[PDB]
Amino acid sequence: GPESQLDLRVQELIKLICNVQAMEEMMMEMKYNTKKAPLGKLTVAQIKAGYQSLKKIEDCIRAGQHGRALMEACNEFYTRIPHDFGLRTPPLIRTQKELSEKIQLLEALGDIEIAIKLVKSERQGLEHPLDQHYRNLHCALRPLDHESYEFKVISQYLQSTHAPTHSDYTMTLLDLFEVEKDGEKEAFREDLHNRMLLWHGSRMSNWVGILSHGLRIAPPEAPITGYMFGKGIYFADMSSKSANYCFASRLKNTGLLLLSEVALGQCNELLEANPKAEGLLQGKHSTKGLGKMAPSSAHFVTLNGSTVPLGPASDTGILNPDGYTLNYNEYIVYNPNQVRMRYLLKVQFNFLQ
Ligand SMILES: CNCc1ccc(-c2[nH]c3cc(F)cc4c3c2CCNC4=O)cc1
Repeated sequence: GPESQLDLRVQELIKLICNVQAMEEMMMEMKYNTKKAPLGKLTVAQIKAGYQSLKKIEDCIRAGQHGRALMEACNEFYTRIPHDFGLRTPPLIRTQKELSEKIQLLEALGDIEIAIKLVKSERQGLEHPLDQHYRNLHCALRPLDHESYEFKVISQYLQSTHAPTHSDYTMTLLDLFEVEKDGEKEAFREDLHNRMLLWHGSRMSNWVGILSHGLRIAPPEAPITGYMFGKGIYFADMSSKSANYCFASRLKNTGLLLLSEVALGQCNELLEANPKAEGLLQGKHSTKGLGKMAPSSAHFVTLNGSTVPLGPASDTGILNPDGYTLNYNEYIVYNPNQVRMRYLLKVQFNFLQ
């Protein structure tokens, strides 16, 4: 047929992120019943109806209801968002934690609905299908040389900010791409101080949606208690805190990890979870969940106007007297115009045992 005009490394990335069969397998792993509700029949309306049912579940949880009312709320959720629990009676979502853990399923379904729409796109024999998928992302992806300065600095950031408690794996950088998503530069809050190059990880199934639509905030219908610091976009300064969100496995041990310039401006610093954090900003530009360990000023470098908080991380002196303390920082912005995606890392996860 027509030959691909793409760099082979980009060809490889497209193949990885547009593989729908991998998306089915991953959703099967999350217990979504792809036989009852095939992924090619996912709609936005189904997913929003999903979020609405989770809101009804949140209502029950807030009321302390563990009986028929919660049974029916969960039944409604599981009808709209079919699960496979074997020969068990479907388990109730009884606590805020269980509820919060279910949001990721709806988020993956959202990004898969996007991915399937894109791969099923009309298509013209004029261009190789990889090239057609790439074009449809409206996101430039430029592979960098392993000998480049970029590759050296990012490799150093990846390694030096692998957190000591994320000891289950190491990471190897296999490939690196500069990212330029159409529209992101033009929207970006260049005016804001505290511009940092921060990590964001996600499941393999999500990247067509992320690269084509940008990082997005939860919809209005979603239950607020599902988000530790509210409906924003979350980032780490420690590579492995974000890489944990790739949910790589021993069998699927290749993931993608994103670095983005994040216009934090003035952070509202919090020790503890507060799903209503956004209403606390009062003029501030972002939320910072304070961790016990973080990169220090001493080791920082800049790349294209952004601070790269290279490690090693050291103790921040932070300790919550009145409860739980985050091990590592988290940063949350509540507008996509505080984000510019810059690098996409292809990372191999080297698991223990
Ligand atoms: C569990 N309720 C929904 C939810 C799911 C995931 C996250 C979350 N928190 C993070 C902190 C952080 F430093 C980095 C990341 C995240 C995420 C998911 C997005 N990816 C991150 O790397 C936030 C809320």
